[PDB]
Amino acid sequence: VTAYEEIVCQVFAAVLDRSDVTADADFFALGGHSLLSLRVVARLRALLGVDVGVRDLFEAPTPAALAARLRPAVTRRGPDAPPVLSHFQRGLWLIEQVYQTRGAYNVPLAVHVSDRLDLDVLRAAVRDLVARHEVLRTLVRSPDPVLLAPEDAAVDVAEVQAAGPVADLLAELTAQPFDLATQIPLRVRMITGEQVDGCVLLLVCHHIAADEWSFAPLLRDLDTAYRARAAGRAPDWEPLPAQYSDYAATLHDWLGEATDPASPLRRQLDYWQHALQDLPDELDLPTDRPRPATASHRGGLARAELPPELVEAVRRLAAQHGVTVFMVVQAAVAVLLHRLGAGDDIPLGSPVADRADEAVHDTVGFFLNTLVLRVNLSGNPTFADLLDRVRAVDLEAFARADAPFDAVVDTVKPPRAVSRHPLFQTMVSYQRRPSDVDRLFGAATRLVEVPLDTAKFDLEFAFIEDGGAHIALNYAADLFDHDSAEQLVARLRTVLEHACADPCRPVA
Repeated sequence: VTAYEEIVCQVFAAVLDRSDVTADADFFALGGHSLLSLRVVARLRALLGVDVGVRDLFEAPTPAALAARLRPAVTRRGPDAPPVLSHFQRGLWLIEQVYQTRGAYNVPLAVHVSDRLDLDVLRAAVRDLVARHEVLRTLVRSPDPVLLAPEDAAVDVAEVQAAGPVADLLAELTAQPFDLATQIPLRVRMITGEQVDGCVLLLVCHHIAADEWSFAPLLRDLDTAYRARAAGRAPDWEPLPAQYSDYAATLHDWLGEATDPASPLRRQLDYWQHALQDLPDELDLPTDRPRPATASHRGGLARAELPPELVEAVRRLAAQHGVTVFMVVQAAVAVLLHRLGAGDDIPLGSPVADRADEAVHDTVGFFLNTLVLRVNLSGNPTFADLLDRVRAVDLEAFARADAPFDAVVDTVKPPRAVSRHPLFQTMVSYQRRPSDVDRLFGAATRLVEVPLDTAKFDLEFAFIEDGGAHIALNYAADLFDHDSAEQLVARLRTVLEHACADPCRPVA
């Protein structure tokens, strides 16, 4: 869970009075010592409500380490070990089989590059990337993993010439489906054209092989392999501390079986069964059309730019109430739907990354569980009151983040409908794009956002830091017109504006 990491950072930075704290910054290197250690432990005790001590600080002086301190370490299995599908990957494979997603779970990463890359060097570099990360050459067959050896994994790398505008082309290449029984879950396109200075490099991953936290290692490693291959040599790499299958086997073994009352799995599922009791089938939201018989997963994206002024105010509001920025955005989305008539009980899906282990904290794979964060707005709370409720709900949730969402759906046994995502139809996420990707491949580079043509849910609000920030509302076109979505995302910024200005007013 990344929210512990970010709260620890928030606390280091306040007590050391330093704006430069990062997940890997040593408390003592930053100018901390025994005396100041007591102020960190105090503040963490009040915020996280968990028994933290100077012990934990001493043993774990980096926010990442400290966060993970709050289950066996991943063990690198042998060279002859077979691949293991995590249950996260089984859930992704399942949603595709049962709900027919048509590209919606393809994840794009597009980089503008000031030079036209060399396609044969690029192809060599993508083979190295795939050779290094086993998840990128694991097929899935009706569900059984099949690990291609590096020799048999035919990477898909090609140049595409843009006649029409580039951004719509990006969204098109992104939506093209994978057949995971026969194709590796990675597609690479270099887009060139008379309207394109250099090229745009598009990586498309099937979600089964990559979450958004994989962008940094993907680009790091591709850049390394590209520059080595352009000099005629293999990249100089120390093997990965763990392959995704290593993580999956460790996670499966620690979770145990749902029939074992002392297993983490059954214990977490019992929590969720009580926590999701009497859940609404769906929120009463303002759609333009009724929910159709089958979901098309067609969608659009409405962006709400945020003035750096508001970005800074939101950060301050979060720090002053001891919450993460994500919890502010989640509170505000709950308010927004509340004001639209959804009621007092707002279930919001939210992805949580299981990347605490240092062996996988920075590696390519899918590590996101999906949690239902049940926000209660009863009794005319102020926004500050709501931030306290949200913090309490989230921390309770983050402590049971390992029960796979499909097992929670099975435990809760909600009314099902192929056109409606179960247990929640609105998701809230906070995302941070990679830093230091401005001079990749020996060129000048910048990430380019891809305008999605698909959607996963009724609504997905994402607070996206570029690494300034913006809000992206990915909406189901079946349900909403684009202008209705532009209005919703504008109204979310208004809720945030008002919350920074006066958090003490009621949310009604």
